[PDB]
Amino acid sequence: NWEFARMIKEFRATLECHPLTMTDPIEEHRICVCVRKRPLNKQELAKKEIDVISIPSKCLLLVHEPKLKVDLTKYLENQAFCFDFAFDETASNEVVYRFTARPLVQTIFEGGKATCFAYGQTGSGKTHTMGKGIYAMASRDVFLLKNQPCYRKLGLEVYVTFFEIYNGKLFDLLNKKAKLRVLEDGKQQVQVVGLQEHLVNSADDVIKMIDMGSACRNSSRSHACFQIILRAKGRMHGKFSLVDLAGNEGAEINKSLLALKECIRALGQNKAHTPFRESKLTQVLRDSFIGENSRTCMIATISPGISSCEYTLNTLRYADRVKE
Ligand SMILES: Nc1ncnc2c1ncn2[C@@H]1O[C@H](COP(=O)(O)OP(=O)(O)O)[C@@H](O)[C@H]1O
Ligand SMILES: [Mg+2]
Repeated sequence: NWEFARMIKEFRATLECHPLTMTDPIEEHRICVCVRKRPLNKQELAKKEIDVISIPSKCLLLVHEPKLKVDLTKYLENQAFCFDFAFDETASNEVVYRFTARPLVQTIFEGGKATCFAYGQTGSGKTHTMGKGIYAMASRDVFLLKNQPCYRKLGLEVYVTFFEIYNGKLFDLLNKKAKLRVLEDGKQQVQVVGLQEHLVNSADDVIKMIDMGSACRNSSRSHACFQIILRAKGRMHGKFSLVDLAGNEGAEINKSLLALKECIRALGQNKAHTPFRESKLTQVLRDSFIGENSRTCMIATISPGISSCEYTLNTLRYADRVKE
């Protein structure tokens, strides 16, 4: 694809770039939508994959889409997408976390609900981002916040869960992949019956849990959900749910992802009710899509190679419609 690479180089040599750094200020969003470009791996560089993604600013991602005219003239359809944050291949997990999940950790101490989702094709970087990862960094900061004088008063304990969702069925990853069941009552309250919450006193305990759990969980065909639950005297104070979604590149997965978008869209419009029932994922998280102090972030992970271009565009089109 020598000519497409040449055109991409000419575009990049003229593009003056000012991407995100950590001295950009943390932003407080109800709905935060971001994109994360991973680097080409050694195998992609070996197969001579072209990088078709540029990030000229904090908010802007460009796709250099290779196109053919009817007369077989090669050109680039350079497509732009605008997000709350765009993270390039130099952004570490710590930098991503700062602008996404980290500002939502306080939310659960104010008695709110927080969610964080990684979304994109298999091989994009969802598990790398969540599972070092955002689960561990959130857990760390939860234990720093609850040792502070303000919140050390409240008598808070920290509990955790870790489950996967495959083909509309929930499996407990901390209790031997037991097939739990999700039930809803007349007041639209949802409970995952048989899901045990595990008490934890340190972030090191949680990392042992995530490692225990990850060993259990193709994991590209399932959702994995790790929850941090704050309880005040056994009474729930706050909850953070963090989800490594199934790869979006079949019919169960697609309806699940579509369901999630609609629930996030409803949260965005501060609606009293959302269409939570349309997948198991959204049913289990129903509580996180409603309320005054409910907040969410989604990280759309992308593979930058020319051969993934159509999957990249699908991911970006979806992420584009998550926040209005
Ligand atoms: N930002 C990144 N920097 C370096 N390597 C990455 C990055 N994102 C993903 N990878 C690596 O690429 C491979 C695929 O990532 P993974 O997290 O398993 O993808 P997914 O969960 O979306 O299928 C892994 O070996 C992973 O560690
Ligand atoms: Mg994965």
